[PDB]
Amino acid sequence: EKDFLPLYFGWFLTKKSSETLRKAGQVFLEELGNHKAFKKELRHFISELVSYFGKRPPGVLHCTTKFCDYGKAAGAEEYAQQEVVKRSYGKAFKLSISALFVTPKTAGAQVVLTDQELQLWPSASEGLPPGSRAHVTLGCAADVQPVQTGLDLLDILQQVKGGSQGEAVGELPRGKLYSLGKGRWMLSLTKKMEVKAIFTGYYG
Amino acid sequence: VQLEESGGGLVQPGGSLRLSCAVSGITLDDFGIGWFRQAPGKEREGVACISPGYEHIYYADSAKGRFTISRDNAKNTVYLQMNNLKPWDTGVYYCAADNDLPDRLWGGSDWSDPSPYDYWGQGTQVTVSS
Ligand SMILES: [Ca+2]
Ligand SMILES: [Ca+2]
Repeated sequence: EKDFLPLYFGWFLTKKSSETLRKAGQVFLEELGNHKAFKKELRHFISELVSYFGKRPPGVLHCTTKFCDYGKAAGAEEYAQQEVVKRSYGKAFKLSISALFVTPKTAGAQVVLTDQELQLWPSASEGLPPGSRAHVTLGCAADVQPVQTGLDLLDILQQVKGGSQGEAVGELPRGKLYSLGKGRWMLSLTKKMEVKAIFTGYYG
Repeated sequence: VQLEESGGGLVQPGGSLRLSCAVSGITLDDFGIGWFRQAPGKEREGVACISPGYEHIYYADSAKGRFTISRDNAKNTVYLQMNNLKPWDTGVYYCAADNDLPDRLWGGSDWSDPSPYDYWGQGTQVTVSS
């Protein structure tokens, strides 16, 4: 029922998985801030990356599906009355991590959803396949709010799909690093990172 | 539970105004505050926001550098310093309080969406002549 809804739904990574992903994120920043291919393109990133993305989530990482504001968000009730939503509540999932991105605003991870997980998914509003926004925020610039992460990921996918993917500029240990221009960086993983999580609601 | 704005009125272009809300029955340690503007016929559009986590102070691109939001938690009053004001800022500036700041930021909500807020002030009328 509407009034019992959560603030939002999502895949909340397990402690072990959350920490794995948190670790892997900081390595991408440690290795990105020191990659010469990035040090030249600092004019288009700014006027140490871990510190730049100093606003990090304070608990476990999670992949948001539907912001609900306790039933009073747009479409909140309808998402909740879906048979997949009320049945997969409290069930455990295995998300795939596709790439890790870095813009001058936010740093995050991209999620590729299985057809079954996509049943839980509710400008960039156009052209791309569903669930393309699916992510995990790993950091934010001091003055940037986290919802920005979803739109940068879409901005990158409108680019790679656009053809402006741009050839490889750097080889990292976990995958090849690409540079899409306006301070946007992407690490496409040689082996996708499988991360465990639970589908549930966030309360207070 | 009361948010009373104040400090609005007339000002010429380029002038400055400092709005103030006296939050009551709620505390700025638990609630983030959004300052909103409602101009004639437009919809409520967020100008600035301060959450209790202190690293969450945001500004709308229009007022990113002209305005400054702050709090004196001792006086549980929030402030909005507006510099180099233009007629396009004319509007009613309302003050909103939301206990899910910053939590919702990390779960798909935008600070400037006014729907998630929980309590709204009465609005102080601001007007930049011409
Ligand atoms: Ca709170
Ligand atoms: Ca709320």
